[PDB]
Amino acid sequence: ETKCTLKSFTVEKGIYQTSNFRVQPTESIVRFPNITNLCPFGEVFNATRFASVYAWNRKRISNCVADYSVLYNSASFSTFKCYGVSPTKLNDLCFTNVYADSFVIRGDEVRQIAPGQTGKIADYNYKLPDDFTGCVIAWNSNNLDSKVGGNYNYLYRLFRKSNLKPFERDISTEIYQAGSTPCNGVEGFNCYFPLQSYGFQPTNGVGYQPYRVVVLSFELLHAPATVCGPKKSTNLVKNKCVNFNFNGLTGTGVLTESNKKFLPFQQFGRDIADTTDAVRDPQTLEILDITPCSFGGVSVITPGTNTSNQVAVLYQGVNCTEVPVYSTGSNVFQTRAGCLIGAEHVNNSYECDIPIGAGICASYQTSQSIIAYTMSLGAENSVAYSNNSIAIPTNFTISVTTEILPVSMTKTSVDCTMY
Amino acid sequence: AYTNSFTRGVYYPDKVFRSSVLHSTQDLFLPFFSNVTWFHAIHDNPVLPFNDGVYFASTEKSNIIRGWIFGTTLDSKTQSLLIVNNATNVVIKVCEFQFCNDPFLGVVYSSANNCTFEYVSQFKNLREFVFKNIDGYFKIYSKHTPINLVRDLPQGFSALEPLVDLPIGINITRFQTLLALHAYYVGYLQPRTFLLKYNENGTITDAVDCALDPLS
Amino acid sequence: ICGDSTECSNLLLQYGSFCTQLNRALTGIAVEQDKNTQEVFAQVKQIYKTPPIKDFGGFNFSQILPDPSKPSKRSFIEDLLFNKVTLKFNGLTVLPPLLTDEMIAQYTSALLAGTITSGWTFGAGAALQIPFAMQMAYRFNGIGVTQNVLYENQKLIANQFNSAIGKIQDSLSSTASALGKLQDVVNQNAQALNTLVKQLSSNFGAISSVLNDILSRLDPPEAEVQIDRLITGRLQSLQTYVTQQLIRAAEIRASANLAATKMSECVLGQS
Amino acid sequence: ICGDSTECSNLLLQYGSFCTQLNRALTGIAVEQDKNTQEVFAQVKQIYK
Amino acid sequence: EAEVQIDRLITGRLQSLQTYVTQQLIRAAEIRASANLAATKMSECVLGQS
Ligand SMILES: *[C@@H]1O[C@H](CO)[C@@H](O[C@@H]2O[C@H](CO)[C@@H](O[C@@H]3O[C@H](CO)[C@@H](O)[C@H](O)[C@@H]3O)[C@H](O)[C@H]2NC(C)=O)[C@H](O)[C@H]1NC(C)=O
Ligand SMILES: *[C@@H]1O[C@H](CO)[C@@H](O[C@@H]2O[C@H](CO)[C@@H](O)[C@H](O)[C@H]2NC(C)=O)[C@H](O)[C@H]1NC(C)=O
Ligand SMILES: *[C@@H]1O[C@H](CO)[C@@H](O[C@@H]2O[C@H](CO)[C@@H](O)[C@H](O)[C@H]2NC(C)=O)[C@H](O)[C@H]1NC(C)=O
Ligand SMILES: *[C@@H]1O[C@H](CO)[C@@H](O[C@@H]2O[C@H](CO)[C@@H](O)[C@H](O)[C@H]2NC(C)=O)[C@H](O)[C@H]1NC(C)=O
Ligand SMILES: *[C@@H]1O[C@H](CO)[C@@H](O[C@@H]2O[C@H](CO)[C@@H](O)[C@H](O)[C@H]2NC(C)=O)[C@H](O)[C@H]1NC(C)=O
Ligand SMILES: *[C@@H]1O[C@H](CO)[C@@H](O[C@@H]2O[C@H](CO)[C@@H](O)[C@H](O)[C@H]2NC(C)=O)[C@H](O)[C@H]1NC(C)=O
Ligand SMILES: *[C@@H]1O[C@H](CO)[C@@H](O[C@@H]2O[C@H](CO)[C@@H](O)[C@H](O)[C@H]2NC(C)=O)[C@H](O)[C@H]1NC(C)=O
Ligand SMILES: *[C@@H]1O[C@H](CO)[C@@H](O)[C@H](O)[C@H]1NC(C)=O
Ligand SMILES: *[C@@H]1O[C@H](CO)[C@@H](O)[C@H](O)[C@H]1NC(C)=O
Ligand SMILES: *[C@@H]1O[C@H](CO)[C@@H](O)[C@H](O)[C@H]1NC(C)=O
Ligand SMILES: *[C@@H]1O[C@H](CO)[C@@H](O)[C@H](O)[C@H]1NC(C)=O
Repeated sequence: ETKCTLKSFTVEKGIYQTSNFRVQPTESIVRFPNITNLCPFGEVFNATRFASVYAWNRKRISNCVADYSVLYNSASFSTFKCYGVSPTKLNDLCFTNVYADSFVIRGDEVRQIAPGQTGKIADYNYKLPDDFTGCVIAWNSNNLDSKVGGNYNYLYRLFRKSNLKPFERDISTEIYQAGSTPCNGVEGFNCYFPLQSYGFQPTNGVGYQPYRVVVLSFELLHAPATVCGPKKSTNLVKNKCVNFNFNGLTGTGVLTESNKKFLPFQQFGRDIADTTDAVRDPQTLEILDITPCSFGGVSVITPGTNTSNQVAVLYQGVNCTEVPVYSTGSNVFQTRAGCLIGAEHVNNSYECDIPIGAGICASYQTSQSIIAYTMSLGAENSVAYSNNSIAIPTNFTISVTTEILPVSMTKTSVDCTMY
Repeated sequence: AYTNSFTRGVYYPDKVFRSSVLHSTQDLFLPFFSNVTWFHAIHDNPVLPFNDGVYFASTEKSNIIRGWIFGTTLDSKTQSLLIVNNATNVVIKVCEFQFCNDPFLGVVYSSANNCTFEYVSQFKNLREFVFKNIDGYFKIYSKHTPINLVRDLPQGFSALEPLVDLPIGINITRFQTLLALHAYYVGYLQPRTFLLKYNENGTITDAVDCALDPLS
Repeated sequence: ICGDSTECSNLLLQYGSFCTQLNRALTGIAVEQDKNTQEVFAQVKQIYKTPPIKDFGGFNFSQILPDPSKPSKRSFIEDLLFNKVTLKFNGLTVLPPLLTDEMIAQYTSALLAGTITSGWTFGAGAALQIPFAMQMAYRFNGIGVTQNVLYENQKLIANQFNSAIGKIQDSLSSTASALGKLQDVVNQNAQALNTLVKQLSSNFGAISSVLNDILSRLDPPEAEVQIDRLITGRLQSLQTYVTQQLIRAAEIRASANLAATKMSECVLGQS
Repeated sequence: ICGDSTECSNLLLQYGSFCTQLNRALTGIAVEQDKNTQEVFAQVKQIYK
Repeated sequence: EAEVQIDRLITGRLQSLQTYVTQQLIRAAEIRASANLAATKMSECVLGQS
């Protein structure tokens, strides 16, 4: 690696900086707010009574969490369909408001609840606009509605049978003027009687047995969403380099116990430059502290290609209880500037050859090995100072020394258009 | 009647804990040394324009100042907000209610036309509030702890914390207080720059304006 | 400038080999600072020790000499100076100096003991012992005042010296704001690094300053343009920071050279 | 780089905070020049005639 | 589109050249300081006695 970075086939004695290392992340943890109050959906899809098709019940559901997985993965409903979005993703979708329309119809009419459909139900009873529909669910009512004896209790707004000519076999018209009277409309002397009935006889046949149909529509972009689905929950891990979203805000680091105290309305603390430092988890309502995962450049101490072919590896500024040859086997020495492997530590002290940092350096100079020692500031002596003693030299020497100084460098001219 | 607001109206802008840090914020606040329209409504309930949030203060220790009506038409044409107190339950209705000459309430309803949302929640005491409506979110602050720095005037330094927050998404430009059938200040907020000094525990202890004086 | 993102590295690898230039410049200036400290302080080839018993003709050097009581063996003025002035997130690391503080203190103590006991003779060879009064006589001869003056006024000069050193100790202890230059250097370094790390969260004309979201919300055809804008902005900021650091390093080099000249001339001799 | 405009001013503050250190460097240079002149010439305490 | 491509190439090469020029200027200043020191040493220690 040193030869690669330097781009040469030979290297001299010294310390070189080749690359850097970074502790890789681990398993992830995902969190959200603790619990949301469940709306009473069983009063809608599993009520004891329903409404007629010409007076289908409409209700509003909002400001809670909706779990569509339980009603979607349970095969207790005859017909299940959804438009625009796959049902399995409704547990991860957010909407403004939800509208539920419930009624009871015959078995054959269940196919007529869709945008762009036609019929007695579509034109007079349940007018679905030509737009995306949330989800249509239907189930057989022969077990509770018809079998108990309710074979005539449902009425349907067909038409007035008043102002149509024989255009085809079925005399069906859209001119429904009357019907405001709660007595199915009075045509003076009961000339016309709209709102015919259903023959929900259980033994007549499954073709027109009672069927409960509920249609769910969702309000989009009219206001910020208030209803969402059940979100996936997992546990937490400590003292590991972990990536997370942790109830909304992403982050990679190591968790630890914290000492900070929050006011009852904060969410997370920081120090500077939008760097989160402490966070609180809604499920546990506890504060934890975040520390960035360790990293740093590596370095190689080498005595030169000529002398030997062995090197020592120094990791900078990392407590190397877990760094992972020169990964775990070789001898380790923890300094104030990281830790080094491949070189032994002796207690002696000599002159300094290859500087490292924190007052120590490594070489082989005072057997075919690299030793790291604490440098010595020099020799040691004490001069016997006394108030009536002097020392006078008696001989002299003349010495010649050399000093070197640069005074110039090359003159280079570069064109602008040419380059 | 007019009054001078010494140093009132500083609130926690967001939900970020901090410690021993000087932070500069650029938001809507009540400027230092401003004019507050002191009212003495004892034996009036004028309708006042909203204009992007209002500061409110009161010192009555009884059940008289209960509700607030918000809107821009005050008719069944467009939905309006009613926020009334009941001493046991705070009911908030954003449905449509028709005009009212002078409401009488306290322990007015016209109809529930196009009703689409409803919500339910839970030296005297210096009631202080700040009402904001921005990007479809309606925020109400509060401070119910009184500080008697001076008497008959609201002097002292305190911070305000959020209580509720609603995704109503409605356009309101006008409001009106409430009484029953038989001394609350007002202030308007401006887009100012402030410098806040947080304590060691994370509480505001000092504020400085940036558009008041060369020293500032 | 990438924040652990693969496509960011894929885009970045086509801009050239600038990172080698940046790392080379920073390593060069760091090595140069190490050489600066080494050339300023490493002026003696021994470590002398003062005799246990002290009688310097009446002078009193107790406040200047190192104290064995302190574990760091630092004198009183050193403690006052250290207590007077007071000062690794996303790839911004700080390396420790080669010479720890204790070694610097030992160098200063050796220099001071050598200049007390021997005079200026240890700046040209082997240290030669000499009584203190007969050294002050030479230093007075050096400025034109005959040596006859010193020997007849020794007690007065000793009292003057002691009183002056006491007054300067009191002035340093009480009056602050006399150490402006070092505080300014530290503040400049910290402020430059802090503004560099503050620059990270600017929009730079892109859609957002968070890279993971901008990748997760878009597709390559325009995410390429957005990421390119962010990369070029961040690279420009980093280059500006490096240039400023180079200028400051040159200035500090000039100051350190002047200090080395003063230390070599006014301590190991007489100016 | 804007010349009494609003759109340019809005676009400028989005690029970061370069101008702070630009102005800081220029002011430091000016202070240094004043210090240079004063230190070069102010070398006496009294005024002689 | 050739104009766009040449724009990109030109801006890149301009940045590289600017960086090179700045580095050259810094190095020249430092070398000039060293040359002044050498001139002082030569004038003082060779033509006289220190
Ligand atoms: C906020 O104030 C604005 C006034 O600028 C109100 O916006 C207007 O609301 C009406 C409601 O009837 C909109 O008319 C409708 O527009 C839709 C198209 O989305 C159209 O299909 C309908 O037939 C009807 O014409 C009008 O476009 C809209 N104008 C603007 C500029 O948004 C708004 O009502 C106020 N907010 C609330 C919560 O009331
Ligand atoms: C919030 O989540 C927790 C953990 O899933 C639920 O368990 C309670 O946790 C709190 C600590 O936050 C403990 O003091 C309680 O004793 C726990 N309860 C039980 C039964 O073990 C807690 O129920 C959740 N809160 C709500 C309102 O659902
Ligand atoms: C590197 O981290 C280890 C922890 O794995 C440190 O070990 C410490 O050892 C002492 C001795 O028993 C304990 O009292 C400490 O509690 C340990 N530290 C922790 C954080 O648990 C080790 O000291 C660290 N290395 C350096 C140089 O600090
Ligand atoms: C002058 O006298 C001094 C003191 O007696 C000598 O210093 C001692 O020299 C011996 C010779 O080996 C050493 O063993 C002692 O350790 C020295 N004393 C101290 C305190 O270091 C000194 O050597 C004499 N001068 C000469 C030229 O010999
Ligand atoms: C001072 O030292 C020099 C050497 O450094 C001495 O000269 C040496 O003397 C011996 C004995 O006469 C000869 O064998 C050597 O060849 C001489 N050296 C040289 C380089 O010529 C000189 O004697 C010493 N001074 C005194 C007074 O003894
Ligand atoms: C911060 O909050 C604490 C407790 O919420 C306040 O009380 C201090 O609590 C610590 C921890 O027990 C004690 O050591 C202190 O003596 C307490 N202080 C007092 C005045 O009683 C504390 O006052 C708050 N403020 C600060 C600045 O810490
Ligand atoms: C040198 O000066 C120091 C100043 O601290 C003297 O130390 C004080 O000496 C006086 C009287 O000798 C004592 O009362 C003080 O208690 C000493 N200071 C401390 C901190 O203990 C020292 O005595 C002087 N030395 C000489 C030889 O005069
Ligand atoms: C009510 O829920 C139960 C639970 O699965 C289901 O078996 C039953 O069929 C539901 N009732 C109706 C009428 O669908
Ligand atoms: C190694 O050093 C020896 C002694 O200096 C020399 O003769 C030899 O040429 C060197 N070889 C290399 C490859 O540097
Ligand atoms: C330092 O000296 C002690 C004393 O014997 C010894 O045990 C220790 O091994 C020495 N240090 C090293 C690195 O060998
Ligand atoms: C209002 O308060 C009264 C008495 O305090 C109580 O009976 C009533 O239920 C409350 N209103 C609501 C909506 O809870």
